[PDB]
Amino acid sequence: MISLIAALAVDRVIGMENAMPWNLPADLAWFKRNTLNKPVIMGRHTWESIGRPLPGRKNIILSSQPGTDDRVTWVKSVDEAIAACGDVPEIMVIGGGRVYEQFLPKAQKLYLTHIDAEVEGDTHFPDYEPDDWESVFSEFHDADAQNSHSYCFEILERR
Ligand SMILES: NC(=O)C1=CN([C@@H]2O[C@H](COP(=O)(O)OP(=O)(O)OC[C@H]3O[C@@H](n4cnc5c(N)ncnc54)[C@H](OP(=O)(O)O)[C@@H]3O)[C@@H](O)[C@H]2O)C=CC1
Ligand SMILES: CN(Cc1cnc2nc(N)nc(N)c2n1)c1ccc(C(=O)N[C@@H](CCC(=O)O)C(=O)O)cc1
Repeated sequence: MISLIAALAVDRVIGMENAMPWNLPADLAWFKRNTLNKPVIMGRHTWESIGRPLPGRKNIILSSQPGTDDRVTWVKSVDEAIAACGDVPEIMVIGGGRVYEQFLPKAQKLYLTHIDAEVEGDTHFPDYEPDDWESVFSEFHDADAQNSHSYCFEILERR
């Protein structure tokens, strides 16, 4: 199965200037929890933001150009990215916006972090029909000294 995992501020904002307009270590800990020991597919801009291989995950980077880090797997198309995951129970697609657009129609599950931040984005999560998805999990958290916004984890499954 293919899953997307993403963090969305108000109005579907996911990015601005190749960064995220928030700083939420709790969301990174949820991201780690839900991606560990699964292959992760990401776009080249996202890979450059991360800056190193994510431990405990096969890291698969989409780019039309030859790879520039021998520690990770580079692929030139959506089908090659999926093939590189081999036979696993769950492939995780971790961004950015261009990659989410391509994989959303193939996905059966969404792991969303809804961040209560009103911030400008240049990159937005794709729209999709809410009736197509069933919410199966929610977990609310208030802001705290390390996470300046409240946020709510949610998992949805395609109906
Ligand atoms: N809030 C969140 O959950 C997340 C937010 N983000 C944010 O998203 C933004 C980045 O998104 P975006 O700019 O869309 O970039 P992406 O990270 O999606 O990377 C885009 C690049 O990936 C490569 N690529 C994508 N699809 C294909 C394909 N089918 N075949 C070949 N190469 C492909 C291309 O690289 P090349 O140019 O080398 O061909 C393309 O330029 C940033 O603001 C980042 O912070 C990122 C991850 C998670
Ligand atoms: C830029 N980027 C992409 C990123 C960031 N937040 C996300 N948040 C969610 N919910 N979903 C994503 N796809 C997502 N992707 C990053 C940047 C750093 C780390 C990272 O350092 N993660 C550590 C965890 C650090 C911590 O646990 O507090 C890990 O091992 O996964 C992950 C993704």
